[PDB]
Amino acid sequence: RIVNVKLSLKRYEYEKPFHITGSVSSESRNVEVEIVLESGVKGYGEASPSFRVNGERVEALLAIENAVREMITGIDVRNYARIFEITDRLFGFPSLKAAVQFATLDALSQELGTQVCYLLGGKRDEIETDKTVGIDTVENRVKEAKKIFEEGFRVIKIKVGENLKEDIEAVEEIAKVTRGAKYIVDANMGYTQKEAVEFARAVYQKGIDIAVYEQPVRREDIEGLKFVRFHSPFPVAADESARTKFDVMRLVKEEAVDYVNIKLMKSGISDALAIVEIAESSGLKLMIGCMGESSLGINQSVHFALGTGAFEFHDLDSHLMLKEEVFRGKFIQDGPRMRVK
Amino acid sequence: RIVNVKLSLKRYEYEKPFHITGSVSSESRNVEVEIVLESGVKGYGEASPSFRVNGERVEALLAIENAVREMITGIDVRNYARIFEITDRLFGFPSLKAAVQFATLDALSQELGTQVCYLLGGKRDEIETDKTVGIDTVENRVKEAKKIFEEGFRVIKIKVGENLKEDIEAVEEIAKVTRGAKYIVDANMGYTQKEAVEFARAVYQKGIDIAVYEQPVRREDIEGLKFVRFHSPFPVAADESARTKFDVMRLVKEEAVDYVNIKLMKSGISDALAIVEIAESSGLKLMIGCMGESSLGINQSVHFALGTGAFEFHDLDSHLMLKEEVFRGKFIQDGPRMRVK
Ligand SMILES: [Mg+2]
Ligand SMILES: [Mg+2]
Repeated sequence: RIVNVKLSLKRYEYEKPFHITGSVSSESRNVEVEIVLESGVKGYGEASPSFRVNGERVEALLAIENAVREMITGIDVRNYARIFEITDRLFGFPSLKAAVQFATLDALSQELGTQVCYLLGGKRDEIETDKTVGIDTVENRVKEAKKIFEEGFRVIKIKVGENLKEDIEAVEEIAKVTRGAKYIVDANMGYTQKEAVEFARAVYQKGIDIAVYEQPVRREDIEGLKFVRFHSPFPVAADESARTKFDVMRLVKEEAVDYVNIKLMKSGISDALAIVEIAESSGLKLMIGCMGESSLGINQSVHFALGTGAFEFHDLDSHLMLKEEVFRGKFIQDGPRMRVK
Repeated sequence: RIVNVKLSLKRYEYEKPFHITGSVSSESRNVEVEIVLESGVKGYGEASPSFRVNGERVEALLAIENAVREMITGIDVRNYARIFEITDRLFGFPSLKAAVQFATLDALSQELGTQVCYLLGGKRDEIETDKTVGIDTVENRVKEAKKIFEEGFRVIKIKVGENLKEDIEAVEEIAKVTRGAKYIVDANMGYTQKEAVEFARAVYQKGIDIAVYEQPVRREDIEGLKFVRFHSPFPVAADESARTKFDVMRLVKEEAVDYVNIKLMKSGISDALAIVEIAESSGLKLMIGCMGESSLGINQSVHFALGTGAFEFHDLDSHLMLKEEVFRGKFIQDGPRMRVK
C-alpha cells in the first residue's frame, strides 16, 4: 500500500527557445511525483503541466500535494484501478493525474518483478520517435531540419501556424533537403478551416506528402477538423481537441479526424488506455506525443507505447530538447530508437 | 515461453434441462485449455462453444489444436499482447480465443506472483451473481424462482420469448412470490419489435420493474433493439447482437441499447477489454454473462469482473446449473457472492 506521496518542482531549460503557434518556451517547469509503498518500493512519475492546453499552472499543481496524498495513501497498488478512478477526479490537473497513475504502475511493476511496458502488454520491443523543428525563419528551420536528418531521424515534425505563405515555403524547403524522411506538420490551432485546406493543397501540389497534419484549427472547432479532413489530402489529427476518452468518442462519432495524438499529459493512463481501445475498435489511428517532459517523464510514454504497441508515429522528443545532466529514463535511447531494458 | 497448449473435451450435465428460446440443453460440452510454460507454470481456461450464437461446434474446436499450438508456442507470456493479437485471428472460434487468452493471463499472473483480477486492475473484492429461471410451465417457473429466492439470490433472471401471453403471466406470478428481488428478463431474440414493447408495457403496468431486458429481438435487427429501447420503460440489452468490439462501437453510435451483456465466450479477453473501455467512455452500461461454462470457465469471468469492476449486473450462474463433482475455480463461491482468494 501507498504510505506517502511527494511532489517536487523540477525545472529544465531548453537548448534553444521552442516556438509554436501562440507560445514560446525557454524553460520547462515540471512536477516530479514520488510514491512510497510500505514495502519500501518507490514509484516515480512526472507532470509537465500546460496552461495553453490543460489550463494548468505549475504553482497550482504544487499547491494540492496534501490533497493528492490524502486521496491515494492507504491503497494497494495491485488495486490500481481504484487509484485510477480516484485520480480521474483530478481532471483539472491532468498532468498530475498522469504522473500519479504512472508512478502507481511503476511501483507495481517493481513489486511484481517486471516493467511497465510488460504490464501493459509487452507488444513491442522498440519504437522510433520523430524530432521537432520549431517555428523560426525559413533559413533556420531548414538548417535545423538538415541537422535532425543527419542525426538519423526519419520522421520530422514541422511546426507551422502563424504565417501560411512562409509555412508553405518552409515545408517545401525542408522537404528538398531531407529526401527520404516522412513529415508531420503541426499547426497548433493556427489556421482557419480554409487556410488549413489551402496549406495542405499547396504542399500536395508540390509533390510533398504529409504523414500527419496535426490540429489545424481551434480546439472547439470539431466541424472544422472534419472539414479539413474531408477537403484536403493528408491524414488529420486532433491534439488539443482530444484530451479525454469522451472527446475521442465524440470525434469518432463525428468522423472528424483520421488521427488522435494521445498525450498522457492530457489523458492520464486511464483515458489513454480507453482511447487506444476506442481507436482499435474504429477507423481511428493514433500517434503518441508529449509536452515538456524530461527523460523521467518521457519514460512514461515510452513504456505506454512499447507495451500497447498502438501507435503509428511517436513524437516523444521533449527530453531531447531540454538540457539534462543525467538521463533518468528506464529505457535505452539509441538515436531516434527507444528500446526496453 | 509457452511450450505446450492442450485442448480437451469436458462434458457436464445440467441438473435439469435448460430451456431458452430456440434451445434446450441437458448437457454442456466444453473444451478445457491448458497452457504450459517453460518454467513449469500452468495456466487454465475453458471454452463453452455456442452453435446458436457463435456458429461454433465443439468438434471443430478440438480439431484445431495443432494450429493453435503452432500459433503461440514459443511466445513469452509477458508479451501477452502479441498472443492476444494472434488469437484474435480465431474470430471463428471465439470461445477458444477466450480460453486461450485467459489461460495466458492465468499463467502470466502466476509467474508474477499475483492473480488475474489484480493484473486487470483489482477494482473489486466481491461481486454477486443472479440465477436463471429457464422456460417451463408458469407453475414450474414460479416454483424455481421461489427456490432461487430462498437460496439468497436477490437478482433473478427470467427466460421468455416463446409465448408472450404466458411470458407476461410468468413474470407477474414470479414477482409476487419474490418481493425484494430485482429481475432481468431475457427473450433470447424471441420477440418481434412490437411484441417486445408490449411485453415490457404489460409488465410495467402491473407495477413490476425489470432491471435489464435482454436481447428482445433478432441479432441483426439493430434498429429493432433501438425501437424497443425508445418505446418501452426498461433498460434494453444487446447480447447476441454484441459479440465484438466493432459490434459495440456500432451499437453506441446508433444509440441502440442501454446495456451490453459482455461474454468472454463471444468476445474473448481482448474484445471484452475494448468493450469495457467503450462503455466507460459513453452512456453504455454493462452486465457480464456466460454460456455453459463449468466452474473452471466461470472463473475466467469472475476474475474479469473483479478486476475491471465494470459491471452493474453479473449473470455468472452456468456452473451453478451443472453437476460438477469438484469445484475448480480460483475464487470463493459463497451463495450468490463470489470473492477473491
Ligand atoms: Mg501537437
Ligand atoms: Mg442472454
